[PDB]
Order: sequence, then C-alpha cells, then structure tokens
Amino acid sequence: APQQVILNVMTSLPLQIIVETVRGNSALYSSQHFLAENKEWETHLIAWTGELEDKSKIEKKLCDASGTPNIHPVWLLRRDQGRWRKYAENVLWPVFHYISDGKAETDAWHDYVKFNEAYLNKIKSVYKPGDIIWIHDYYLLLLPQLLRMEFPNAYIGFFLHVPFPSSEYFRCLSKRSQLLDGMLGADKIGFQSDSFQRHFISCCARVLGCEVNRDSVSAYGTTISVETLPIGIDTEKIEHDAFSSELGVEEKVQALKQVYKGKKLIVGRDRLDKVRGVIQKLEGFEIFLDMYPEWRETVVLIQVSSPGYSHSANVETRVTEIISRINSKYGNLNHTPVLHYQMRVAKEEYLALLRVADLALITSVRDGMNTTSLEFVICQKYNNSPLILSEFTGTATVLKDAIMVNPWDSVGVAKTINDALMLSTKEKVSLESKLYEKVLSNTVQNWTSTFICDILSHSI
Repeated sequence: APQQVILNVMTSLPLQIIVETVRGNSALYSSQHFLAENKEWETHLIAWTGELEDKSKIEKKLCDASGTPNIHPVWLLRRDQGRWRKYAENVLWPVFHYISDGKAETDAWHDYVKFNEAYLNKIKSVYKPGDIIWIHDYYLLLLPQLLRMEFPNAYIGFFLHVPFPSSEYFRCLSKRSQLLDGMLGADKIGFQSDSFQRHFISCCARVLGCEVNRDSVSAYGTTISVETLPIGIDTEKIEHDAFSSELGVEEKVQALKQVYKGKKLIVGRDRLDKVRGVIQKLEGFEIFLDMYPEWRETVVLIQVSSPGYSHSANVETRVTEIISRINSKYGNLNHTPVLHYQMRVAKEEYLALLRVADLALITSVRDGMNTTSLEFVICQKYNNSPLILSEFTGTATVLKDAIMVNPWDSVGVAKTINDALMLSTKEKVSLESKLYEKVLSNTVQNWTSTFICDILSHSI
C-alpha cells in the first residue's frame, strides 16, 4: 500500500556475525522487510555490525547474502569495539531517558563522529541522485546535516525510535548544538509521541537560534517538518504465527495450559533496565500478593528478560533481590510466584507465552514504544485477556482505552491487577475488541508507507 510515482539506515544490521539478531528492533525490522519485498521500489540497507582477508569480509558477506540483497554494511576494526556503542549508550541513552563517571567521554565522542563518518562515506559511495533517505535513531543523529551539506537538495527523513528529552536534560550534553544541528538536516523528522516532538522543538529554539512553531522548526532559511507517527507492528505476520497450526504454537499453548492448570498467568518481556520498569512491576506484584490472600498460591508472574549494556547490573541485582523476596515469602515447593528467564526464548515459545497469558503488565518508566503490548493484544483477540499499561509508556498514546496505571504507585498497581483479574467476561471481550482494532489501525506497513509519503509531501 506504498504509493507509486529507498535507503534505510540503521544502527546495526538485522543479523550478527556468528546469526539472526533478536536485538529487539522487530517493529523496525518488520518495516525494513516490508521495504525489501516491495516491487515498485527496491530498498537498500545501510548499517554496521559489531561482532564476536578483506575479501574474507566478503566471506561474511558471502552468506550475509540473503537480503534483497546488496545490503550495505560498515566496518570498524578496532579492539574494544564496544566503543562504538559507548557514546550512544553511556551518554545519549541515559539523557534521552532522563537518567558512570568516565573522563574518556571525549574519546567516545571521537568514536561517535567516526561512526557517523563511515555511515556517510558508504552512503555517498552507493547513492544515486534522487534517492529518498531514511535514517533511524540516536547512533545517527549527526548524519542528516552531513548528508545535507554533502548534498544540498536530497529528500531526507529522520525518525527517532527512542524518547526525546526536555531542554533541561538535553542542555547537559557538551555537544548539544552539534547533535541538534545534525538532526536539523532532515526535511522531515518523526517521533513516537507528542511530548518528544514538543521537547525537540523547544530544544531547537533554546539551544540553537532556530525559529520554531508547533509543527515546524525553521533554520538555514529552510523549513523542517516535525511529526508524531507512532510505529506499528507487522500485524498479519504476528497474528499468523500466533495462530498457525504449522508453526506449532498451539501445542506449546496447550502444554503451558497444562502446566499452569488452576493458576492465573501474568506474562511480560522486557529488557532489564531502569526505563523498562521491571522493578516497579515486581514491587506492585509483591504489594498485590500482600493485599489479596485470595490470589496467593494461584497467581504466577512470568518475566523473560533481555540483558542490559551496563549500570543495569544494579538493576539486575535489585530485580533479582525482589524476586528472591517474593518467592521466599509466597512460594513453596509446588508453587513459584515469579519465574525469571534471562535466556533467549524461541519466537513460538514467546507467542505461546503471550497467548496463554491471563494478564499483561507493562510498567515502563520511559520508552518510545512498547511492542510487547501490541503483540499481546493481537495474541489475545480470541482469548481476550486484559492489558495493564503504564501511563508513561509511549503506547499509552495510541491505546487510550487500555487500563492504565502509575508504575511508581505500587499499591495502585496492586489494586489494578486485582481489578483486571476480576473483570467480567463482556468487559474483557469489549476492551480487547477496542484495543485490537486500535492496534490493527496502525500496521507497520501502513506506518512505513505513511511516513515515506510525509517525507515526500514536505520535500516539495
């Protein structure tokens, strides 16, 4: 459904070098795929991979050669590769998320600029006048200006998957002007939520002299368009996998149904981080067990977690301490209230987990979008299990009718969990209807098509 009369640029390639990268860009990856299988225009992919003879790079290409292909990668040689991730993860990520003492920051900045430079280098290497350029996220904040300087009139769009911080937090950055500058090269810039748009605009007016209004930031004697376009999932594929007989999700669902007979299941998947709010979920769950003796022995919380980059070590320690406390207090030999899986689970196992779920709880402190909630809503269309959503997550912006909570308010989280578990059948079915068609309203495909159309629409 993309209009007919593309380069997609990313932090990392969807596949690691030994293969598939789970690294959690699935809504994004789905968009890339949608782009790859388009026939009206064929997409080219620009990205880097930091992994654990220069034609042996073409050995790794040799069977990183699924693709369209001709996927376009970038290579950084050096030992302590993590450096590439260091400015982005140690400086930008915490600030953008409203959150480490290094004095090597300048070196990290050096690496950051190098990263962006290599991206530009490759892009110009294979660019053909008249391309449309799409770039994603914080690793590539510099790039739009480099492309605009290198090219005066190319159509360039930038989308930020992560949150954008308020001017108060953004000012902290030493390079703040260069990052803002950098971003101002795209004709069109996209955000998950209204607040991030407002914050970016405010940043552009305060840190830089640029003159702004509610949808436009104007500088260079040029006008830049900013937008709120929350990303969607690939609904058709997720629904198909969730409910297809071939993939074998059904056996797993019935097997899990067999294991947890007579028990209510709360299922969530989050990275172990400050922002994803696992701690608040566990605290609320503990309070919930505290308040309602009726639900003791009968409620099991299943949490599957993904590893964090660092300074989430204490997050893992705290989360773990709370889990140990809850299981010590309310657990026995046959019943374990909290199940914590830190291993990578299979896609079918995951979808199974979502389908068997009697509850979904999202307690994110701050994020661009919660994919898991949407996927859960798809997985519950026939079963109609309730979703509880943090008001601070970006998905609260699109799923307005969903049950809402303040994750910091643990006692409230408890009350809400009790309320959701005790919902009448019709309430469940109706709410799931509303949320389901609301999710179905924005597909990844339509979101991706709409955004390309917006980039083109403004670059006139």
